[PDB]
Amino acid sequence: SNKHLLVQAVENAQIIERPSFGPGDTVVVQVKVREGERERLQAFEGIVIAKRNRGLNSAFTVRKISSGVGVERAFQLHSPIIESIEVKRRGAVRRAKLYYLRERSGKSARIREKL
RNA sequence: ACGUUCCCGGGCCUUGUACACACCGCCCGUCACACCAUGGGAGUUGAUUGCACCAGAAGUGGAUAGCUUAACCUUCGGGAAGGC
Repeated sequence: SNKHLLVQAVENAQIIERPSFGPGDTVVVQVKVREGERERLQAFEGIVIAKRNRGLNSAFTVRKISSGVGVERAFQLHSPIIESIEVKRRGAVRRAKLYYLRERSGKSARIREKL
Protein backbone atom coordinates (compact mmCIF):
# COMPACT_ATOMS: atom_id res chain seq x y z
CA SER A 1 0.00 0.00 0.00
CA ASN A 2 2.45 2.65 1.20
CA LYS A 3 4.76 1.80 -1.69
CA HIS A 4 3.91 2.57 -5.31
CA LEU A 5 1.87 0.02 -7.24
CA LEU A 6 4.80 -0.90 -9.48
CA VAL A 7 6.88 -1.64 -6.37
CA GLN A 8 4.01 -3.59 -4.81
CA ALA A 9 3.88 -5.81 -7.89
CA VAL A 10 7.55 -6.70 -7.39
CA GLU A 11 7.11 -7.24 -3.64
CA ASN A 12 4.18 -9.63 -4.03
CA ALA A 13 6.39 -12.19 -5.77
CA GLN A 14 8.99 -11.93 -3.00
CA ILE A 15 6.30 -12.53 -0.34
CA ILE A 16 6.54 -16.03 1.15
CA GLU A 17 4.06 -17.82 3.40
CA ARG A 18 4.98 -18.21 7.08
CA PRO A 19 3.09 -19.04 10.31
CA SER A 20 1.72 -15.85 11.85
CA PHE A 21 2.67 -15.26 15.49
CA GLY A 22 2.26 -12.53 18.08
CA PRO A 23 4.72 -10.50 20.14
CA GLY A 24 6.33 -11.77 23.30
CA ASP A 25 6.06 -15.50 22.54
CA THR A 26 8.95 -17.95 22.58
CA VAL A 27 9.85 -18.93 19.01
CA VAL A 28 12.31 -21.28 17.32
CA VAL A 29 13.78 -20.06 14.02
CA GLN A 30 15.78 -22.12 11.52
CA VAL A 31 18.65 -20.12 10.01
CA LYS A 32 20.71 -21.26 7.04
CA VAL A 33 24.43 -21.40 7.85
CA ARG A 34 27.28 -21.76 5.36
CA GLU A 35 30.34 -23.72 6.49
CA GLY A 36 31.85 -23.79 3.00
CA GLU A 37 30.87 -26.64 0.70
CA ARG A 38 28.14 -27.85 3.12
CA GLU A 39 24.80 -26.36 4.21
CA ARG A 40 23.38 -26.55 7.73
CA LEU A 41 20.41 -25.24 9.72
CA GLN A 42 20.90 -23.56 13.11
CA ALA A 43 18.10 -23.31 15.67
CA PHE A 44 17.57 -19.98 17.43
CA GLU A 45 15.10 -20.09 20.33
CA GLY A 46 14.04 -16.92 22.09
CA ILE A 47 11.36 -14.54 23.27
CA VAL A 48 10.36 -11.98 20.64
CA ILE A 49 10.88 -8.59 22.27
CA ALA A 50 9.90 -6.51 19.22
CA LYS A 51 8.08 -6.95 15.90
CA ARG A 52 7.56 -4.63 12.92
CA ASN A 53 5.15 -5.45 10.08
CA ARG A 54 5.86 -3.71 6.76
CA GLY A 55 4.53 -6.25 4.30
CA LEU A 56 7.58 -7.70 2.57
CA ASN A 57 10.03 -5.83 4.83
CA SER A 58 8.55 -7.24 8.05
CA ALA A 59 11.17 -7.99 10.71
CA PHE A 60 11.11 -9.47 14.20
CA THR A 61 13.82 -9.35 16.87
CA VAL A 62 14.57 -12.45 18.95
CA ARG A 63 16.41 -12.23 22.29
CA LYS A 64 17.94 -15.23 24.06
CA ILE A 65 20.43 -15.64 26.91
CA SER A 66 23.53 -17.72 26.19
CA SER A 67 26.15 -18.21 28.91
CA GLY A 68 24.75 -15.39 31.01
CA VAL A 69 24.75 -12.66 28.33
CA GLY A 70 21.82 -11.79 26.11
CA VAL A 71 21.91 -11.93 22.32
CA GLU A 72 19.46 -10.01 20.13
CA ARG A 73 19.02 -10.60 16.40
CA ALA A 74 16.65 -8.66 14.11
CA PHE A 75 15.55 -11.46 11.82
CA GLN A 76 13.82 -10.76 8.49
CA LEU A 77 10.44 -12.45 8.08
CA HIS A 78 10.43 -12.76 4.27
CA SER A 79 14.15 -13.36 3.74
CA PRO A 80 15.18 -16.74 2.28
CA ILE A 81 17.70 -17.26 5.11
CA ILE A 82 14.81 -18.22 7.41
CA GLU A 83 13.85 -21.74 6.37
CA SER A 84 11.11 -22.00 9.00
CA ILE A 85 9.65 -20.39 12.12
CA GLU A 86 7.63 -22.15 14.83
CA VAL A 87 6.11 -20.92 18.10
CA LYS A 88 7.22 -23.06 21.04
CA ARG A 89 5.26 -21.06 23.64
CA ARG A 90 2.68 -18.27 23.45
CA GLY A 91 2.68 -15.35 25.87
CA ALA A 92 0.59 -12.27 26.55
CA VAL A 93 2.25 -8.85 26.80
CA ARG A 94 0.58 -5.50 27.42
CA ARG A 95 2.86 -3.77 24.90
CA ALA A 96 4.20 -4.83 21.52
CA LYS A 97 7.75 -3.62 22.21
CA LEU A 98 9.35 -5.46 25.16
CA TYR A 99 12.34 -3.16 25.66
CA TYR A 100 12.17 -3.45 29.44
CA LEU A 101 13.28 -7.10 29.20
CA ARG A 102 16.80 -6.05 28.21
CA GLU A 103 17.31 -4.60 31.69
CA ARG A 104 15.66 -7.66 33.24
CA SER A 105 18.03 -10.60 33.73
CA GLY A 106 16.45 -13.66 35.36
CA LYS A 107 13.19 -14.11 37.24
CA SER A 108 11.88 -10.74 36.03
CA ALA A 109 12.49 -11.42 32.32
CA ARG A 110 9.95 -14.26 32.13
CA ILE A 111 6.64 -13.63 30.34
CA ARG A 112 3.32 -15.02 31.56
CA GLU A 113 1.78 -17.77 29.44
CA LYS A 114 -1.28 -16.96 27.32
CA LEU A 115 -4.23 -19.37 27.27
C1' A B 1 126.36 17.80 103.33
C1' C B 2 120.66 22.86 107.69
C1' G B 3 117.26 18.39 105.61
C1' U B 4 113.45 14.71 103.14
C1' U B 5 109.18 18.61 100.69
C1' C B 6 109.92 17.09 95.62
C1' C B 7 112.48 14.53 89.74
C1' C B 8 114.25 9.10 89.69
C1' G B 9 114.72 4.36 91.40
C1' G B 10 114.17 0.64 95.33
C1' G B 11 112.62 -2.10 100.81
C1' C B 12 108.54 -3.34 104.04
C1' C B 13 103.09 -2.82 106.31
C1' U B 14 98.08 -1.64 105.13
C1' U B 15 94.30 0.01 101.41
C1' G B 16 91.17 0.12 96.21
C1' U B 17 91.14 -2.37 91.41
C1' A B 18 86.63 -3.89 85.95
C1' C B 19 94.84 -5.02 85.76
C1' A B 20 97.33 -10.47 85.44
C1' C B 21 102.50 -10.53 78.88
C1' A B 22 100.26 -7.20 84.80
C1' C B 23 99.04 1.14 83.92
C1' C B 24 103.94 0.78 78.34
C1' G B 25 97.10 -2.15 81.57
C1' C B 26 92.14 -2.40 80.65
C1' C B 27 88.46 0.49 78.13
C1' C B 28 83.95 4.20 76.30
C1' G B 29 81.19 6.93 72.41
C1' U B 30 80.33 9.66 67.64
C1' C B 31 82.35 9.96 62.37
C1' A B 32 84.25 6.97 57.71
C1' C B 33 83.90 2.00 54.40
C1' A B 34 81.71 -2.68 53.73
C1' C B 35 78.15 -7.08 54.96
C1' C B 36 73.98 -9.22 58.20
C1' A B 37 68.98 -9.37 60.89
C1' U B 38 65.52 -6.13 62.14
C1' G B 39 61.80 -1.34 63.43
C1' G B 40 58.93 3.15 61.14
C1' G B 41 57.64 4.37 56.21
C1' A B 42 53.93 7.56 50.76
C1' G B 43 52.66 2.95 48.81
C1' U B 44 52.38 -1.89 45.40
C1' U B 45 50.67 -6.84 45.55
C1' G B 46 48.29 -11.75 47.78
C1' A B 47 45.76 -15.01 51.29
C1' U B 48 41.83 -15.68 54.59
C1' U B 49 37.36 -13.20 56.65
C1' G B 50 32.78 -9.85 59.80
C1' C B 51 28.42 -7.52 58.33
C1' A B 52 24.23 -5.54 54.98
C1' C B 53 22.15 -6.58 50.52
C1' C B 54 21.07 -8.65 45.42
C1' A B 55 20.38 -13.69 43.51
C1' G B 56 17.05 -18.07 42.91
C1' A B 57 19.46 -23.89 39.45
C1' A B 58 17.46 -28.85 41.01
C1' G B 59 14.74 -30.57 45.28
C1' U B 60 10.84 -30.60 48.76
C1' G B 61 6.10 -27.93 50.79
C1' G B 62 1.13 -24.48 50.34
C1' A B 63 -2.23 -23.00 46.59
C1' U B 64 -4.59 -23.54 41.56
C1' A B 65 -4.83 -19.54 34.55
C1' G B 66 -4.82 -24.53 33.16
C1' C B 67 -3.87 -29.83 30.66
C1' U B 68 -3.65 -35.60 30.35
C1' U B 69 -6.64 -38.84 33.49
C1' A B 70 -5.82 -47.68 34.11
C1' A B 71 -6.60 -49.92 39.33
C1' C B 72 -11.23 -47.80 43.77
C1' C B 73 -16.95 -45.17 43.66
C1' U B 74 -20.26 -44.50 39.22
C1' U B 75 -26.83 -42.99 37.98
C1' C B 76 -21.30 -44.83 32.90
C1' G B 77 -22.68 -37.84 32.47
C1' G B 78 -18.96 -38.21 35.88
C1' G B 79 -16.98 -37.96 41.03
C1' A B 80 -12.14 -39.61 44.18
C1' A B 81 -7.06 -39.71 43.88
C1' G B 82 -2.84 -38.81 41.15
C1' G B 83 0.69 -36.59 37.61
C1' C B 84 2.24 -32.20 34.61
